[PDB]
Amino acid sequence: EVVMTQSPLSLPVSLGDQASISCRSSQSLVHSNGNTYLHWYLQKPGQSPKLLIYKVSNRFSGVPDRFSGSGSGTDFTLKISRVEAEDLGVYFCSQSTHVPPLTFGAGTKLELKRADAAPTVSIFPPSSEQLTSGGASVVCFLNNFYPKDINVKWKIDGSERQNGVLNSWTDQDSKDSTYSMSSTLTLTKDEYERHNSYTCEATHKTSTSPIVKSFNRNEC
Amino acid sequence: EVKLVESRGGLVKPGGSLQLSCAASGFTFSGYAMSWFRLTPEKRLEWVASIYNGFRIHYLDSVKGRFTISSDYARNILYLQMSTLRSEDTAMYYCSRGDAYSRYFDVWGAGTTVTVSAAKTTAPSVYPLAPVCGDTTGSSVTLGCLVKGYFPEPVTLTWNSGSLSSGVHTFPAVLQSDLYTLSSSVTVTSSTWPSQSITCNVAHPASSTKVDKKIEP
Ligand SMILES: N[C@]1(C(=O)c2ccccc2)[C@@H]2CC[C@@H](C2)[C@H]1c1ccccc1
Ligand SMILES: [O-]
Repeated sequence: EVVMTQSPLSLPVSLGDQASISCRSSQSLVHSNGNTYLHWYLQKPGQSPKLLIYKVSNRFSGVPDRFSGSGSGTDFTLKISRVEAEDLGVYFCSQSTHVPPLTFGAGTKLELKRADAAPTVSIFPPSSEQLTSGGASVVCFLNNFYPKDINVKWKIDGSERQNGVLNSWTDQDSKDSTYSMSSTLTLTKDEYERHNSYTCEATHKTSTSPIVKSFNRNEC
Repeated sequence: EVKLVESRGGLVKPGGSLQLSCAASGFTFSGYAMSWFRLTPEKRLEWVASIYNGFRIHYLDSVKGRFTISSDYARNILYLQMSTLRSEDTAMYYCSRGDAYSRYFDVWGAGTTVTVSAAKTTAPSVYPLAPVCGDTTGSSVTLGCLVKGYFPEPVTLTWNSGSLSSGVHTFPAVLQSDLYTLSSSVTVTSSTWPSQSITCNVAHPASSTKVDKKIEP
């Protein structure tokens, strides 16, 4: 199995900018027949993959000339001369020289750049309704931040809590280009009533120290 | 035009079986390496299998002995018989025609959802998320809605029956205890709430349920 490594995993650009995506294989993709079966595909949300470039540098019919491919052997590059909104999505390189199996890179998400933005953090205690059912989920939203990289940490009575945390992230907002995150700490009602201080902390490049939000159960 | 018409996907229990198919429209399989691919929940694009001219048949290791790819070159219909289905098989499947000469895939069928789970249809519990004391202040306030323990996807969620569309963030569902859980937040000026009402509306077609939850202090 040939492993395809793409870099970067995320490529933020501004409309009108040039974009360059790299793909490298664990072995030369030059077939014994002389051809190099390296191709580039683009997949948008809720859509099937679309062929852009085949055999390294052959642009497929209908594909704008803004896209061009190059490279040889083990290293390849997909270039976009002038990024347009329609180009946003996930780009995958694929090799079909050494098969089976056909393999693809993990993909490079082309996204938009914008000014940095600190996340707005909000914490929420378990609801009366959920508690009546025996469950206790504490929710924390980290909204409208940029860049997309962020980390959340939960603490119960001051101590770090890793178990029972589930996270979800939105795709880049189509209107303001920011990102948002939802983190939920689920415990049993029993465990929730055993402690009192609940905290969620966000670490983001817009602050040296984490943004902290907390509450005490017995206060509601 | 030229396209691939995909069949419906489906929900199956582990160890179960299911067959997907795609009909050619505007072309013939003759000369092409008809194949199946899948986008996993983790968002990785994987090749599953291919069949070229009846005998050149190939499979991804993980599915050898469970999935069978076949083709009706007379009717021009591609099949993927999935048996001994595992949870890891859950994904969006696509059929595509591969050029045997250049080895690329130009025509693709629309994605077909296949879910492997033991779960049974379950309506979600909708919990209101009210701000903690001392945070209902500020120029703006954020309210939330937790939609927990439903199956299968999806659910549709709105705020104030759609009147509140701006400042909303409804997150992708995640699995936990084999059931889905999703959340949504809405931010409004501190003036609006609580004096004015804010309600979370959740529809789950699979169970014919529609739940509304008012966010109260
Ligand atoms: N070996 C082939 C095949 O069917 C194939 C398909 C998938 C995996 C391994 C092999 C046949 C002969 C030339 C073409 C068609 C090639 C091929 C490779 C990769 C993609 C498309 C077609
Ligand atoms: O083959």
